[PDB]
Amino acid sequence: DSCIQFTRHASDVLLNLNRLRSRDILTDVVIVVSREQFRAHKTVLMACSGLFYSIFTDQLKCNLSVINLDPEINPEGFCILLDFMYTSRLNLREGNIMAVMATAMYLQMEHVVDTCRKFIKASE
Amino acid sequence: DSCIQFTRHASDVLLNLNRLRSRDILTDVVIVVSREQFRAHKTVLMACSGLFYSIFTDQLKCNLSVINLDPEINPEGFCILLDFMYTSRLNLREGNIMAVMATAMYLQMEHVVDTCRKFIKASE
Amino acid sequence: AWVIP
Amino acid sequence: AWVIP
Amino acid sequence: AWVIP
Amino acid sequence: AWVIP
Repeated sequence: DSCIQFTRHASDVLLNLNRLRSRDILTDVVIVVSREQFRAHKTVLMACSGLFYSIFTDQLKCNLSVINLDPEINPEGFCILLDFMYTSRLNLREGNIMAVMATAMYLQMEHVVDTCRKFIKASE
Repeated sequence: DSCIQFTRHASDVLLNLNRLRSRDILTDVVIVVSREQFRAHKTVLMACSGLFYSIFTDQLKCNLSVINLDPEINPEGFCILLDFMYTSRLNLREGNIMAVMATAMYLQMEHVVDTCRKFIKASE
Repeated sequence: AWVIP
Repeated sequence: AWVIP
Repeated sequence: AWVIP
Repeated sequence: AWVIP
């Protein structure tokens, strides 16, 4: 109502969360993707992905410190999506779009799937 | 470089973090302010406040599930600042500006202190 | 986009 | 920054 | 939404 | 605003 807003707040919060991840501060889960490990914060994963939201709201899976993804998942595809979760920037290229799209479908990140479909249709 | 950006990403992440707080999902700390308790996520507090960043990077304080603030701190002032951390909106009013400013000085949130000083100087 | 319930 | 939301 | 940063 | 080191 009588609220004022700090424009850069949400992006500053995101940048600071990424610095915590980068420095391994308060990370509480290891995501394993075909023998490669990625440290992260469960709250950030839940806040970006429908799959991680369903995993960490489960009464048993919420307690796990290690989550293994389907080994057919591309770790570069996962890494591109994890970087997007922590920064808002999606490094989408001709050489990775198919892997990024398949990973976003798996992670239930519809906005990413949508942009991938648009970039593919523009190329065809 | 070849990155695309989802404009609403950071604000969607923040809104989802606030929904997790509201539903008490993965909250990992209780902030006590003159016998009133506020549940939160340590990572969000660290990402917004210099004081919480110093507390939760300390090798002993990082393990505490309860943090007591100075009892002279105003809980409404704290609540306004916690709501700002989780939403980007600061409910700054004539009746609370002095308490909000003192709380922001204590929490080391310089951008909030700055806007308070500007609103006070405009009134004088 | 993803919005939590 | 500060703006009117 | 998607934009050029 | 606050930017973490």
